Amino acid sequence: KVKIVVDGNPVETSFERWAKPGHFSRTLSKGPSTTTWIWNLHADAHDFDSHTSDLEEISRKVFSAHFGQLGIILIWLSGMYFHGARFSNYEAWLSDPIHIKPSAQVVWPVVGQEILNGDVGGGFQGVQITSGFFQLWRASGITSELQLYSTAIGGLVLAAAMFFAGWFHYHKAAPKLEWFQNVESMLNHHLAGLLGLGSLAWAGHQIHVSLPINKLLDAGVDPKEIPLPHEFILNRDLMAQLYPSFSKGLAPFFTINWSEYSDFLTFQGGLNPVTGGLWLSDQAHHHLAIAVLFLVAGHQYRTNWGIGHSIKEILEAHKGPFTGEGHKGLYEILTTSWHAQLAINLALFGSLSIIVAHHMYSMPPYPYLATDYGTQLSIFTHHTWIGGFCIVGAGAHAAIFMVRDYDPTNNYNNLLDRVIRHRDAIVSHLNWVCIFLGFHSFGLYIHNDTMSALGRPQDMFSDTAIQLQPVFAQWIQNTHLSAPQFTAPNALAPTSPVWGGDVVAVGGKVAAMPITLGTADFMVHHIHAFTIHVTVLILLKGVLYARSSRLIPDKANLGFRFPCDGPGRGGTCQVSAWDHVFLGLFWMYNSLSIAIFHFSWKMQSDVWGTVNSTGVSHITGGNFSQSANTINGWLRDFLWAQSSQVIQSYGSALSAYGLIFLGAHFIWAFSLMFLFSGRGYWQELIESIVWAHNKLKVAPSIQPRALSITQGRAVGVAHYLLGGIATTWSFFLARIIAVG
Amino acid sequence: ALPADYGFDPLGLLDPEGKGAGFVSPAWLQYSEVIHARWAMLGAAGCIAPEILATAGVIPQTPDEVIWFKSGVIPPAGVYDKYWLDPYSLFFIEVILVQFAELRRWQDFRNPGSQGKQYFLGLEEVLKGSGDPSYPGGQFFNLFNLGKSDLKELKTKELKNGRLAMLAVFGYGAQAVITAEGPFKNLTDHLSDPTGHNILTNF
Amino acid sequence: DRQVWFPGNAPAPHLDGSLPGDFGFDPLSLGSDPQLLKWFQQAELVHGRTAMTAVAGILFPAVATKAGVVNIPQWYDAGSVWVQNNPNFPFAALLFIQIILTGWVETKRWLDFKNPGSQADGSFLGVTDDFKGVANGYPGGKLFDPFGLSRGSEGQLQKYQENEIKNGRLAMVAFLGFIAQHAATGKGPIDNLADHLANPTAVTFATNGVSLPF
Amino acid sequence: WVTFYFHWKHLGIWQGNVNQFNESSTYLMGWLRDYLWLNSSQLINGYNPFGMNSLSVWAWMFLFGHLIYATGF
Amino acid sequence: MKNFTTYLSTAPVVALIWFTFTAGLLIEINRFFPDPLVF
Amino acid sequence: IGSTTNLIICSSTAIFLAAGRFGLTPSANRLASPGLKLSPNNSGLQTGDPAGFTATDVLYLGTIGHVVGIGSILGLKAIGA
Ligand code: CLA
Ligand code: CLA
Ligand SMILES: CC1=C[C@H](O)CC(C)(C)[C@H]1/C=C/C(C)=C/C=C/C(C)=C/C=C/C=C(C)/C=C/C=C(C)/C=C/C1=C(C)C[C@H](O)CC1(C)C
Ligand SMILES: CC1=C(/C=C/C(C)=C/C=C/C(C)=C/C=C/C=C(C)/C=C/C=C(C)/C=C/C2=C(C)CCCC2(C)C)C(C)(C)CCC1
Ligand SMILES: CC1=C(C/C=C(\C)CCC[C@H](C)CCC[C@H](C)CCCC(C)C)C(=O)c2ccccc2C1=O
Repeated sequence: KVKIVVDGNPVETSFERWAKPGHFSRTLSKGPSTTTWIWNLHADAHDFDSHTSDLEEISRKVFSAHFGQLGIILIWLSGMYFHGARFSNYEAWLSDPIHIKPSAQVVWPVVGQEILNGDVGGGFQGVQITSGFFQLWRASGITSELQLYSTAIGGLVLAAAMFFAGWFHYHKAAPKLEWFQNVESMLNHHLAGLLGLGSLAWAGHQIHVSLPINKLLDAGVDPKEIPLPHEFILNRDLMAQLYPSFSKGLAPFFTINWSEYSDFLTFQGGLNPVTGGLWLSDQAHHHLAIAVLFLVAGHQYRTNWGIGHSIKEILEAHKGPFTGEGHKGLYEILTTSWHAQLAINLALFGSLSIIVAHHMYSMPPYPYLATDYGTQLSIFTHHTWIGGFCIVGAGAHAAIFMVRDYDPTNNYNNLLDRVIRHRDAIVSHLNWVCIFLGFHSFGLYIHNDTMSALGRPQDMFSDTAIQLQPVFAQWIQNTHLSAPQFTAPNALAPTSPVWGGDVVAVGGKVAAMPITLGTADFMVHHIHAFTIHVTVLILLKGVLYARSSRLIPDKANLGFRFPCDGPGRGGTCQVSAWDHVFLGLFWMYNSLSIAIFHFSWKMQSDVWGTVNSTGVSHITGGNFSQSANTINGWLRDFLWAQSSQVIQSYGSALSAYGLIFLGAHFIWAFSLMFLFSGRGYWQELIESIVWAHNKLKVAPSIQPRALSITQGRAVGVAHYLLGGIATTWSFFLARIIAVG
Repeated sequence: ALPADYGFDPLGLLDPEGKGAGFVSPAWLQYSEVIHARWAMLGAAGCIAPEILATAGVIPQTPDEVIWFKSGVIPPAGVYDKYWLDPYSLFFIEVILVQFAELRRWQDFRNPGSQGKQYFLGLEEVLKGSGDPSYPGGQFFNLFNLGKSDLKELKTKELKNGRLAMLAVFGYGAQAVITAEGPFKNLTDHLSDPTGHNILTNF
Repeated sequence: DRQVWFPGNAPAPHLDGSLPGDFGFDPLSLGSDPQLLKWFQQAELVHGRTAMTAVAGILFPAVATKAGVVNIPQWYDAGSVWVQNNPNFPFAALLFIQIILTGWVETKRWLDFKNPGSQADGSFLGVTDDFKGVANGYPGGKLFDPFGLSRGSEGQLQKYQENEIKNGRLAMVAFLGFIAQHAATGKGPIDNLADHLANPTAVTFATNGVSLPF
Repeated sequence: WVTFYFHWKHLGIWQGNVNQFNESSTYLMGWLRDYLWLNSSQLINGYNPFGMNSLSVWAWMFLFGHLIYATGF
Repeated sequence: MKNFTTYLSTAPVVALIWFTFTAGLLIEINRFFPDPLVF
Repeated sequence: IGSTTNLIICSSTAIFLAAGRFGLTPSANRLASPGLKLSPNNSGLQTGDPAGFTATDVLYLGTIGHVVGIGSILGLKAIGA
C-alpha cells in the first residue's frame, strides 16, 4: 500500500551545530589537531552514508539537499531573467536581432575595467553573452523587460519555496524510509505528472502565447505593437486571425476532427526561413505528442489499485541460459543503494546532455540562434562538457556502490555476480580494442604527417589520395534526406538541413547547411571512438576491480578512496577505484576536447559563413577537408590560426578573454606541481618552514601538514581541468565573437 | 463518526498513521473541508444573487455589470464603475481585516482556547472556542443556540450544502470560461431552449 | 502572563517582562544574550528618543507652515535651503562641530555602558551624582531629569517608561512612513494628511502612482 | 626562461627592431604573441597541404617533441 | 544568538567579512583616486 | 448522434468494458501471469458489482476503448475509409 508516512519534528532548528564544524562526523567532531582536519571537513560534508548507516536518515538528507539545489538553481535562473530585465539590450535586440549582439552584463567603472563594456549595439554597452537567453525569451514570446522582471520575481518566490520545503521536509515532516522506496509510485508520478503534464503545459504555452507572438514577429510587426499574450487568451477572434481553425474552438478536439488543427499543429520539418529556427507549430505538436506518450507511460506500475506492473516481478522474469539468475536482486539494490541510482542516473543524464548538444546544433529550436555563432558554439561545448563530467561521476558512484553497498549474499549467480566473475575477459578485450583503435586512428594521422613531411602527399590518407570514405554515415545522410518522399510521407522536409539539400540563410549568414563527410571526418570519428573506449576502460576497470584483484585481494577493506597499499608488490599506487575516477577525468577531458575542436573547426570551415550571389564564403574557407588529416594541420590551421583573436584581444572589449587565456594556461601548469610531486617532499619542506616559525614563536597550534596523497591528486586534477577547459573557453569565445 | 462520512477516500488521504505532522493530517483536512464549504456557500449564493436581483429589477444596476466575474474581481473581464473606494484600497482594507480574523482563527487551531485570554476590547469572552476548531460556537458563533439535540444532523446538513456549493462555484467558473455569461444567464438559456443551449452547443 | 504581540503565541523565552515595552516580540531571537539584550535596549531607547525629537521637529513646523503663518521648508529640503541661506557657515565646519559634540556625549554614554556609574568621579567639571545613572538607558539625576519625575515613586517611573517606549516606537514607525510617503508623493507629511482629509476616498496609497505602478 | 630571453632579445636586435622586445616583454601576452606565436609561422608551414620545404624536418621534430613531452605526462 | 555569532566567528565567515572589507576599501580608494602609480 | 465517429467510440468503449466485466481482460481483482493466465488478486477495492468490477476497471477500460477508437478513426480517415 502506497501512502504518505512522515515523522513529525525529527530535528530541531538550531544554530548550535553551525558553531561546531565537523559535527556530522564522529571522527571530525572532536576538532582539529592538524590542518588535515580542515580539508577532511569539506571532503566529508556531503558523504551522508559515512555519517550514519541508517538508510532513512541518509534518504531524508538527500531529499532536503535536493530542495536546496533546486532553490539555488531558481536563484540563478531568476538572476538571469533579472539581468535581462535590468542590465540588457533585450528590447533593442528584439527590434533588430541580426545586427545587435546580446548583452546582459554591465561592469562598473573602476580600475579601467569599463573597457569590457563593449559596443554591442542597440545604444548599449556591456559584456556580450553566449548563453542564448535572448533567443529563448523571444521564442517564449517575451517582448518587454516587464515580463522578464515578472519571471525573476516569480522565480525568487519559488526559490524561497524550495528552501522552505527542504527545511520543512528535514526538520518538520521528514518522510520515512518506506515512502522513499515507493519506486513504482515515483516512476508513475514522474513520467505522467512531471514529464507528461510538463510537456502538455508547455504545449499550452506554445500554442496560446509562443505561436501567435512569434508569427507576428516574423511577419515584421514591431514588438511594441504586438498584442500581449492574454489578449490572445481572451480574444478568440484575434487568434483565429492568425490560425483560422481556432474559430472552431475545442469542438474539433472533442469530435476527433483533429486534422482541422493542421494550421497550428504541423509536421513541416526543417527550419523557419525567416528566423533559422524550428517551426514553433512543429514544436507545439511535438510537445503535445510527447505529453500524451508520457501520460500513458506513467500508468505502467502497480501502486494501489491492483492493475500495473511490479518492477521486481519484471526483473526476476528476465533471465536466460547465458545469464544464470538474470536480473534477480537488482530491485533490492536499486531500492536500498542511493549510489547505484546515482550511477545509473548520472550516466543517462550526461549522455542526454551530449545528445542535446548534437540535436540543438543540427536542429536549432530558437529563432536567430543558428546565426548567433557564439551562442551555438557555446551551448554545444557547454552541454558536451556537462555530459562528460556526469558520465565520469556515474563511474565513481558505481564504484562506491561496489565498495560500500554490494553484498555477495544477495547477488548469487545473477548478472552482477557473473560480470564480476569474468572481469578479466572484459578488461582484456577492452584493452585490446583500445590499442587497436589508437593504432588505426592516431597512427593514420602520424602516417599522414610523416608522408607530408617527406613530400609524398600521394601516399596520404586523404580525399585526393588513399581514401577512407565514411560510407555508412553517408548512406544514413542520404536516407534521411530522402525520407519525406517515402518513409515519412506526411513530413514536408527532413528534420535538419545537415542531411542534404539547400542552405538556410538568415541575414546573409548561414543558419544550417549540409555537412558532408569525407576522409578527415572518418579519421576524427575513429579518434572519438578510441578516446571514448579508453575512458570507458579506465572507469569500468575501476568498477570491476573496486573490491579485489589478483594484486590486492582485500581491496574492499581498504575502501573506495585510499592512496595505495604501499610500495610492495612492486608498488601499488592508485589501485583504488577513486584513482580510476581520477585518471578517467583526464581521459574524459582529452576525448571531449577533441570532440569540441572537431565541432568548432568543422562548423567554421564547412557550415558557418556569409552568403553572396556566388555561394557561401565560410569562415575558414573549407580548410577542414584539406588539412584536418594531419596533426600539423590541426596545430597550424586550427590552434595557431584561430588563436589570433584571443591574443590580439588586448585593448578591446574581448581583452578579458586574453587575460583568462593566459591565467588558464597558468592554472593548468600550476596543476602539474600537484600531479608530478608527492607529499613526502612537501611535508619535509614544511618541517623547515615550521622551524622558522618556531624560532620567531609564530608556530600555529593547528599543526601544518602537507596535503594527503589523495588530496594532492584531487587538487591536481581539479586545477588541470579548470585550466585546460578555461583555456579552450577563452579561445573559443574570443575567436567566435570576433569573427562570427 | 464524522459528519457526512460516505467512506469516500479513494486516495486514502484521511489515513491517520504516518500522517502525523503537516497539513495532510485528518484534523486539518476535515477543518479545511468545513472552511472551504462555508466560503463556498457564501460564494455560491453571492456569485449569482446580484445577477438574479438585477434581472428581476430589485436592484437598479444592469444585469451585465453585476455578473460576478465582471464586477472587479477580474478587471480583464470587467470593472464595476465607481464603487465608493477603488478596488486596490478595498483590497488593502480586506487584507488587514481578513488577516486579523484568519490569524485569530488559526491561533485557536494551534492553541485551543488561547483567543479568550488576552484583551480584545472585551470580545475575548466569545472567542474561547469549544476545543473543536471547525465548531467554535459560544455566544456569537452560535448566538441562536441552535442544535441542542440535532447538532450532528446540522453538521451533516452544513457539509452537504457546502459540498454542493463547492461544486456550484466550480460550475460558475467553468461556465464563465466557456460561455462568458453569468450563471443565471446560463440557467435562463437552458430553460428557454434546452436543446439549443447546453455544453454541446457552447463547445 | 502579560499581553503579547501575537495572542496565542508564547512570548520569547529570553524576554521575561521586566523591560519596558516587553510584549514578548523577538521572532529572530536577537536578544538571546543578556548583555547584547542590554545593548539593544540602549539602541532602542536612543533610536526612539531621536525619532520622537525628529518627528516633533518635522510635524510642528509643517503644521505651522500649512497654516500659512510661516514658510519653513519641508524636512527633505531643509538642509539645502539652510546651506543656500548660510554661505558664511560651510557644511564641513557644521559637520565637524556636530561630530565632536556628539562624539563627546556618545563616548560618555558608551563608557557608562561599559562601566556603569564610572562617569560619576567628578572628572567632567566636578559633576558626580548627576552622571551616575539610574539604570541601563535611564540616566536620571538632576541634569537629565531636572523635574525629578523618575525619583518620585516606582509605579510613576514604570508608567513613564511605558509611555516613553511606546511613543518612541510609534515615532520610529512614523519616520518610516515619512520616508515612504515622500518617496511616493514628493510632498510633506502634513501636505499628505491635508490631501487625505480633503478627499479620502481618492487620496490613498493606491492613487499616488508609485505604490501601484500599473 | 633564460634561453627565451636570449633568443627574443637577439631576434629583435638581428631584425633591427629593438622596440619589439623593449615594449612587449614587460607583459606575458607580449611573450606569447610576439615571441612564440609570431615566430612559429614559418616553422609550422614546413609542410602543409600546398607542399613542403627544408623546414619540414623542423616542423616534424617540433611535433615529435610535443608528442614525447605529452607521453611523459 | 551566541551560537549564531560563534558561526559568524568561524574562519571562512571571518575571512569573507575581512576580505570584503579589504577589497571594498581598495576598490573605493581606486574609485575616489583613480589610476595611482606613484606617491 | 448516430454518426460514424460516435459509433466507433461508443462501440469500442462498450466492448472493452464488457470484456473487462466478463473476465476477458486483466482487471483490478484479477491479474495476468507471465504466460498470460488470469488469477484473482485481492485488491481490497469495494465494488457493488458481483463480478468484482471496480471503478478502476471502468476508468482504465474506458480509456483503452477511447484510445483504440481514436486510433481506428484517425487511421480509417487516413486510409480513405
Ligand atoms: C505529479 C507529482 C510529482 C511531480 C511533478 C514531481 C517532481 C519532482 N520530483 Mg518527485 N515524487 C512524487 C511526485 C512528483 N514529483 C511522489 C508521489 C513521490 C514519492 C513516491 C516523489 C518522490 C521524489 C523524491 C524522493 C525526489 C523527487 C524529486 C522531484 C524533482 C525532480 C527534479 C526536477 O526535475 O525538478 C524540476 C523542478 C521544477 C519544475 C520546479 C517546480 C516543482 C514544483 C514546485 C513541485 C511540484 C511537485 C510536488 C510534488 C507538488 C506538491 C506540492 C506540495 C506543496 C505538496 C521534481 C520537482 C527530487 C527532488 O528534487 O526533490 C527535492 C527528489 O529527490 N520526488
Ligand atoms: C600523447 C600522450 C600519450 C600517449 C601517446 C599515450 C599512450 C597510451 N595511453 Mg596514456 N596517458 C596520457 C598521455 C598519453 N598516453 C596522460 C597524460 C595520462 C595521465 C592521465 C595517460 C594515462 C593513461 C591511462 C589511464 C591509460 C592510458 C592508455 C594509453 C594507451 C592507449 C591504447 C593505444 O592507443 O595504443 C596505441 C599507441 C599509441 C596510439 C601511441 C602512439 C603509437 C605510434 C603511432 C606508433 C609508433 C610505432 C613506432 C613507429 C615503432 C617503433 C620504432 C622505434 C622503436 C624505432 C597508449 C599506450 C590506456 C591503455 O593502456 O589501454 C590499452 C589506459 O588505460 N593512458
Ligand atoms: C474527497 C475526495 C477524497 C479522495 O481521497 C481524494 C479526492 C478525489 C481528491 C477528493 C475529491 C475532492 C473534491 C472534488 C475537491 C474539489 C473541490 C471544490 C471544487 C473546492 C472549492 C472551493 C470553492 C470555494 C472555496 C469558494 C468560494 C467562492 C468565493 C467566496 C467567491 C467570492 C465572489 C463573490 C461571492 C462575488 C464577487 O463578484 C467575486 C468573488 C470574490 C469571486
Ligand atoms: C450496467 C450498469 C450500470 C451502467 C454502467 C455504465 C453505463 C458504464 C459506462 C461507463 C463508461 C461509458 C465509461 C467510459 C469512460 C471513458 C473514459 C475513462 C475515457 C477516458 C479518455 C481518455 C483518458 C482520453 C485520453 C486522450 C486524450 C485526452 C487525447 C490524446 C489521446 C487520448 C485518447 C489518450 C450502472 C453502474 C449504472 C448500474 C449497474 C449496471
Ligand atoms: C604544492 C604541494 C603541496 C603543498 C601545498 C599545500 C600544503 C596547500 C596549501 C594551501 C593553503 C595556501 C594553505 C593555507 C590555508 C590557510 C587557510 C591560509 C590562511 C591565510 C589567509 C591569507 C587566507 C602538497 O602538500 C602536496 C601534497 C601531495 C601532492 C602534491 C603536493 C603539492 O604539489
